[PDB]
Amino acid sequence: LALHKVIMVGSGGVGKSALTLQFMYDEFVEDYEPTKADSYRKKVVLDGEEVQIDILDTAGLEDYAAIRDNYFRSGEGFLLVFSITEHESFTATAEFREQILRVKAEEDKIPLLVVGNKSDLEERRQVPVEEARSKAEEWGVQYVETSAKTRANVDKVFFDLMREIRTKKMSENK
Ligand SMILES: Nc1nc2c(ncn2[C@@H]2O[C@H](COP(=O)(O)OP(=O)(O)NP(=O)(O)O)[C@@H](O)[C@H]2O)c(=O)[nH]1
Ligand SMILES: [Mg+2]
Repeated sequence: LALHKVIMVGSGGVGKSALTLQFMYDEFVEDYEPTKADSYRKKVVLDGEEVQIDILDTAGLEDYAAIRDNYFRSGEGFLLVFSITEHESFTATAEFREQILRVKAEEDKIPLLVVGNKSDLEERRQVPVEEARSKAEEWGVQYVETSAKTRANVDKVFFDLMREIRTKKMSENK
């Protein structure tokens, strides 16, 4: 059993928790769960391999001075999630990107995945999907569109992330 910890990193006020709920109950509902140290654990099969997945949502980390870094150093994988309706998200999210390597200066292969919610609004999309893939590709990841309201491809970023870890992280070569 491979216990992989995913950190919902982002700008600071997008909606990472949203994708967090959809992956847990596959249902769009507002309840707001207080976070401080409590994480979510469950078992899911991966191409014929049952591994553990620990999710830990992170609120506005743009408040703490360095306490925020802890949330990133407490996890192996990272998920940079932002919103298309908020051009401020994609920008701030870019800043955190560099912060990820800081907490993992000892590590080499750093698993990451970028995604943009609010995709349910193709008419209110300010950031072109193609433009988001190119910029994000620089970091070494693939960007995808998702809708926390349709819960269609929300789980895609969760499963794909883990797969990237078992392959890239365990590689330590390529
Ligand atoms: N239509 C739509 N609404 C979304 C999506 N993701 C999040 N939302 C909405 O955005 C809001 C979430 O923001 P909020 O809970 O205030 O804060 P947050 O963005 O979770 N981060 P924080 O917990 O730090 O405040 C909710 O109203 C939720 O329904 C999405 O993909 N589509
Ligand atoms: Mg939240």
